[PDB]
Amino acid sequence: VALAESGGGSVAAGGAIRLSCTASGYTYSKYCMGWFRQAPGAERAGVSGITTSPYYADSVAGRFTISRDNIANTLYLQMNSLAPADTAMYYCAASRLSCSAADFKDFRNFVYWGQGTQVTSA
Amino acid sequence: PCSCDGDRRVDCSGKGLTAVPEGLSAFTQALDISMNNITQLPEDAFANFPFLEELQLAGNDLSFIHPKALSGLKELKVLTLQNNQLKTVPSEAIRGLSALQSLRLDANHITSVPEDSFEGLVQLRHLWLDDNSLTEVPVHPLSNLPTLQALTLALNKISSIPDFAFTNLSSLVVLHLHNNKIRSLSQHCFDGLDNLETLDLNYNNLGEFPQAIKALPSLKELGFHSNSISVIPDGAFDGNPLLRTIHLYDNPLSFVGNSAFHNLSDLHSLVIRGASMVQQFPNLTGTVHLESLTLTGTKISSIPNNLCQEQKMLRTLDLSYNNIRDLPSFNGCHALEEISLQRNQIYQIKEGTFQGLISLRILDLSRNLIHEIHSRAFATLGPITNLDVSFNELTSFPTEGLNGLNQLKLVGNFKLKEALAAKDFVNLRSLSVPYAYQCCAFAGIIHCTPSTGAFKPCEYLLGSWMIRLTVWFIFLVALFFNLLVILTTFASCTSLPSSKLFIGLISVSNLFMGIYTGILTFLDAVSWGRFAEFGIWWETGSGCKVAGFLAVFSSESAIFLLMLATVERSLSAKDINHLKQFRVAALLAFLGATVAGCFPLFHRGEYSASPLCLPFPGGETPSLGFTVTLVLLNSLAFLLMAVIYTKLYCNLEKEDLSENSQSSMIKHVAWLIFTNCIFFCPVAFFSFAPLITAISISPEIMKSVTLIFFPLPACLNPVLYVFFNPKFKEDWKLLKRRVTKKS
Amino acid sequence: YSPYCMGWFRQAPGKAREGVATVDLDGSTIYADSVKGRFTISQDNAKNTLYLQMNSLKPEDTAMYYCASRTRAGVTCGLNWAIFSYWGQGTQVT
Repeated sequence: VALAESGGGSVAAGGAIRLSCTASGYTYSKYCMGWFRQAPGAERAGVSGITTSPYYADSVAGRFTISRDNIANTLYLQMNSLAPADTAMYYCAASRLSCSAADFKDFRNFVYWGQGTQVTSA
Repeated sequence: PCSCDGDRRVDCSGKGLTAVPEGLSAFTQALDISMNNITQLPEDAFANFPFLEELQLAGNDLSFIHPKALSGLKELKVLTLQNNQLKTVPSEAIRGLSALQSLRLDANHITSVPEDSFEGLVQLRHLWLDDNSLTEVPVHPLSNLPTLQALTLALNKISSIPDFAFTNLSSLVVLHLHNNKIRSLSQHCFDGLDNLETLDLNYNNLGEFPQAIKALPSLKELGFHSNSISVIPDGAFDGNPLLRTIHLYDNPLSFVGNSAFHNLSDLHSLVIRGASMVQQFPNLTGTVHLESLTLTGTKISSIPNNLCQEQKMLRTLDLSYNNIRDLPSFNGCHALEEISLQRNQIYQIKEGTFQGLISLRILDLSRNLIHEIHSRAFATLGPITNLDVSFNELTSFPTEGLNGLNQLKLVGNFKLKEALAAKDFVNLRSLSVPYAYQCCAFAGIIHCTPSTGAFKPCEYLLGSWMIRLTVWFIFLVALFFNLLVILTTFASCTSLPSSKLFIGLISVSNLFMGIYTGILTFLDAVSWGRFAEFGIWWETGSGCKVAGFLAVFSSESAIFLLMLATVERSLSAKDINHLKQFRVAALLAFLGATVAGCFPLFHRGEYSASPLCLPFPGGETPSLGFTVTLVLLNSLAFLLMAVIYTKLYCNLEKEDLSENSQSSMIKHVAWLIFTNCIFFCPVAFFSFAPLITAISISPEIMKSVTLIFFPLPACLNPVLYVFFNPKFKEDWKLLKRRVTKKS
Repeated sequence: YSPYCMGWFRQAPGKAREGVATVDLDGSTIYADSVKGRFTISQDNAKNTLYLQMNSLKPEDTAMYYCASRTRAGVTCGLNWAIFSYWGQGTQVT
């Protein structure tokens, strides 16, 4: 039902940042979550996701960690050693059906969307 | 110890509590306990607080609960107990709470559900039971609950669903059962779920398509994949009209009904992969909301022409690995963006096929039999960015309205030899063209895959003016002095000794090598500044084959005739009757040179590696088909006569060598063989260069010395002979006498 | 008062509570894996007293014990907790 995000901001290149999202409700499936990147003038892309072997994008491989804590129902995404090309708006997406890795490069499948945050890297 | 929110809310996190906290306000509304070490709940633990609304017990290891401990909490709404250590559903201490709303039991190893469980809860709406070790659905406790909305039983060990499992659940909305081991479904298993909207059955072991789904009248989203379903019978989706999403992939589907997908008024996307035997297009009447359509691996041969007259909102289209032969017009479409048609039997393109598609961006037609493309094909097609067409027999490629292109690939079209106009493709970023010389027109930031390096130049064949004049010089004198020496040795009307006829054949072979060099110089002179235009035709034509054959033939005859010359000299000294014997040996060696030269011709692509038509430089990969063999033959022969002449040195003394005219002949032969050795070392070294990974030289350099160090013998052998054998002077006087007698 | 699903339970410090052989109303006691040849259970309904006996006990598995009772009906016997309404205070045996 309701999704909220926290984190973001302005960081010099090579820093470390943690983004935390919380969810409330029961219709969503806790085995399909994702983080989505949007740069102005382009459609949304899927950076990382949890499926049931986490799915990681080509570019962010080796620098991005995604975790879920069902004790308090929270999703964590931690980034380190950022490049300026990472400056964009970030969204948290949750589906209603279980999903595999192949579902993550097409955003239209996901339904529950958050308000989003903004992160810039210099 | 635990902070007070001020709004009747109490929070406890990791403060190491082994018992229920006490002393707090009796008016508190919500209580959270997480990450502590409580293992057992004593009797009447929560009798202190009578106004508790929400209850969290997360992560600690609770194992025993007294039945009377939970009594008195008549207004509790939310109860969460996950990742703890309970082994069975607590049928006791739960019947008291009449007004409970949500119950979460996750990650707890549960195997048995008591019969009287879940009794007395009249308004429970959410119940979560996953990641446990359940083995059979609790039919009676489930029937006890009449007002349940959402049900999740995932990662359990259920094997089969008995009939009439969910009769009494009238207001159930979503059902999750994935990663279980279900293999059989009764025809009346799903009866009564009239208000079910979402159904998830993933990673199960279903072996046949279920039928009970036809009882569901309002099923919105349906998902099954990674199952073992292989056949889709027709009329399957008849019962449920409204279906937004159908999930199916990784199934080994074989046959799909003609009319299976008919009359779905709200389906968004359709994907079918691996369905091999389906050979006729599905009937899509009534489906007018299809954004994406994908059919792969089938045997479809034709496409209906009303397709996107019906599909008014189609966005992408992919059809590959089929037997499509003809393309109907796509004029009606407006929202079509990406088109993929690969591994099909298309052989012609007409103007009208691609007319009217305003917003087409990506077009792919690869690995087909297309040989005719109309000029006006692509003329009024809108802004197109990426176009791929390759591995097809294509003769001429038109260019009309392609100025906006960015990615263009054409590789494998060997029949295409026409140059590409640079002015038309204004914004081209990446090229792929079958021959490297075509990219010389762009002279590139344009990226052309073919290397188009030094070995395949653009403007000058020979490069440096000094190299040009040097080859012109040895060409000429090789020709002139070879003609002079052959005239001296043969025109004389005297008995011909073996050595004299041998050096005559040496002259003939060197003359052949010289006019090979001359033909190369003529080509370079003719094609000054514009070698790119002539390169393709020259390499594809028979001239390159002729030149390469000539060069190879000239180079083997010289080597073999020299070896035969020095054994002729050796045994001539030794007998000091083999003249006719060696004459036919010379003939047999000439024949061997002929066949060695012509052997590569029957192979494919061996003589087209370089514009010089000489395979010994090779290239990126000559992969030593016969280059290693040839250099092996050359080296073994040279070491053989090296051994022969060392034996001659041992046998005959230096004073006799100085005082013997036959030994003067021997000295001349020694000079010849020594020169041949040192002048052939470099080409063998170059051929050995690619074998060693450490050594690398720039194509600039290997081309120059391959050009320079190849034909030198054809030049200095006659010069050496006339400069250092008075035998020539004697024959010159003889021919002068003959000329004076004739005149 | 109402004899139904008498049971006995053993609890070691720091772990869960498991059951030992229990007898129902009609006899036919369900018997745990470690009790055959070790313990004997009897029950008289004249006074509603149940007796247990120890034979050749080993030094380990000596912990607190409990007896459990139930007055309701409608659930099969399974020698499992969370089904008995009434619990005893228990006793330590070692």
